[PDB]
Amino acid sequence: SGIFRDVSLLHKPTTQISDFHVATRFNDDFSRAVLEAEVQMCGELRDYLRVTVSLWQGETQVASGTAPFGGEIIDERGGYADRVTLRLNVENPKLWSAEIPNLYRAVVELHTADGTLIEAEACDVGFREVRIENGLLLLNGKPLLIRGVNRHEHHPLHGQVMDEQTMVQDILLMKQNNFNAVRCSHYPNHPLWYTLCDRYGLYVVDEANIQTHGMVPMNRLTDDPRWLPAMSERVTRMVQRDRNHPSVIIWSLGNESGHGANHDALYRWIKSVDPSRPVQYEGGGADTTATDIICPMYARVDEDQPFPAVPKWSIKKWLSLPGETRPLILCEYAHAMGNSLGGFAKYWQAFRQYPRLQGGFVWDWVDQSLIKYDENGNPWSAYGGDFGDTPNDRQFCMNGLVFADRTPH
Amino acid sequence: DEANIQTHGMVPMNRLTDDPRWLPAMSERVTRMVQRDRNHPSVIIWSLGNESGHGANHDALYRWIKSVDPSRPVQYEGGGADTTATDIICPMYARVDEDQPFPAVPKWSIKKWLSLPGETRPLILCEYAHAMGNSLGGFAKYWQAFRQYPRLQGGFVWDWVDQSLIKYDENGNPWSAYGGDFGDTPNDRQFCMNGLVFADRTPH
Ligand code: NA
Ligand code: NA
Ligand code: NA
Ligand code: NA
Repeated sequence: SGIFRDVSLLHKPTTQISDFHVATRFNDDFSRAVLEAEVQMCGELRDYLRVTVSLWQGETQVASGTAPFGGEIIDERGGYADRVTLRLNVENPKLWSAEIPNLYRAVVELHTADGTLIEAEACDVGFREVRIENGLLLLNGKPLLIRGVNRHEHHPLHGQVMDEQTMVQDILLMKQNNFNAVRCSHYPNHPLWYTLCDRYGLYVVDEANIQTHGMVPMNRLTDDPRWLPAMSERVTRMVQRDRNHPSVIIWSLGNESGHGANHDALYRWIKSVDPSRPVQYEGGGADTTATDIICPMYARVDEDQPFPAVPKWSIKKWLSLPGETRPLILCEYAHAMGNSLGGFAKYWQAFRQYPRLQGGFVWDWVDQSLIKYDENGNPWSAYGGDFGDTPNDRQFCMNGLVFADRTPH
Repeated sequence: DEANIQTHGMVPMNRLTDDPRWLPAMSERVTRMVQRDRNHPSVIIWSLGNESGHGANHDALYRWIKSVDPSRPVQYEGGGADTTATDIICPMYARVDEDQPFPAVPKWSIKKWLSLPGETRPLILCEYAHAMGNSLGGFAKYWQAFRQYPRLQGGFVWDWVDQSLIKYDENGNPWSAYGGDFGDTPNDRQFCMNGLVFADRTPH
């Protein structure tokens, strides 16, 4: 507990940019793109107010557009007087991917007609399309093979406080070991994480801070309409924050909270506000109406585990169940606890052979051990139960591919 | 129930079946079969023939049966076992786990075949487990997969009975004869004997 992320002060003008959304649409062979930027304002509307959106490739301006406020008519009562949408044509765009993280810079200027700047906001833009077609997750028209890992925010000394150096160290080690994807298990991350994933090139699953694993049954809160407000906030405010990051390719509704009606509602909310990213969620059997991707945890390659209500089928078998058409990407697989990763090769042989088996996220990146000091003041790695907490679950917090200090297993 | 159409020797295999000038002759082999056997409850599936590639004539005759008799699925293996002329993915000698990616007409692993992008059909092998001589090694592997995968709904072994004929030597004692023993040339050795039983119905 505590104040474990940054505290800051921000000064905005009274007349201000209050929100902006960046979209990139493409023609059939990705040789032409349109950058669409919706900008919202707060404060007093004046006829002399303007928004300029410029796009930059390094130091070279590729496009620019200016418009006064006033959106298109949307219903009987007119449109948004406090909004404007700018559209910029981009020929032969340099496309973003984990392989080549090509980035542009979009600059949003709020100003007056005479050219006096009020304020500016900006973001990194990655020209990429994410879609599921014919049962395959495609990035820029090509089927992904997810070499992923789950990564909690953990430091052996500072706990759940994250820093740039630790983040960069993780990304370098991940990419040096042929990972191209990360799952934010199980919450929105420190804001810098996404910036670094944009720039270094990693596919991100951004996950709402909703886990109710201790509930009996697991969906007791998530099927309760009285908990829909609280859950909606955890999903909506995540999307509102992170929607402009190119590295985020998939939204997740949370983790291990069963499957409730609130999941279906919030699944639809995201599909409505952001059609650019698939939505996934594992709860309630990994293949519910709240997920675009079959995303089981610890389903085996060839071996069925036919649990009541929530079976974990063989991943090869799961794909071809009567009526099933979706891609399968394990949200968690290959539990890396201690001397482990036995049978890891069996997954990858299956991933390569089966088009619709598109990889998964290893559990997990780093051991969640903390440093304690003995009678002599010497450091040692401590797990659950070493701090005096009871009931505890012993060494079950250490399931990482790297030690807490980032030394490889 | 399978139409009397096989053009396996053609190069390519669909040379006749894609030729509209052969549609009349092909149509009669399909239509007159349906007209004869359509009241038999034992017949659950119509087949358009065997090893004749995939031509436009198959598509037309597929549709003819569907219009005339909606009560039975239509299958056909030619042209890669999953063409627009078949309701059932019906390969011959597709293996359980091992892909055989031949150009144009691959024989995928049957488990893999089911979940190819956009694929939804049942898979039943029109021919599998070639029982030529000392054979049927790996038969258990098919049956384990059939039982595990709902949409793997079995197959038809090749085949029932050795196609050997009775010849008599100098003493008048009978012996089982195959291709080449009747002076026939060119012949293909003992490839006519792929049966689970001998010609006299004694089990292998
Ligand atoms: Na794959
Ligand atoms: Na754990
Ligand atoms: Na079956
Ligand atoms: Na034969």
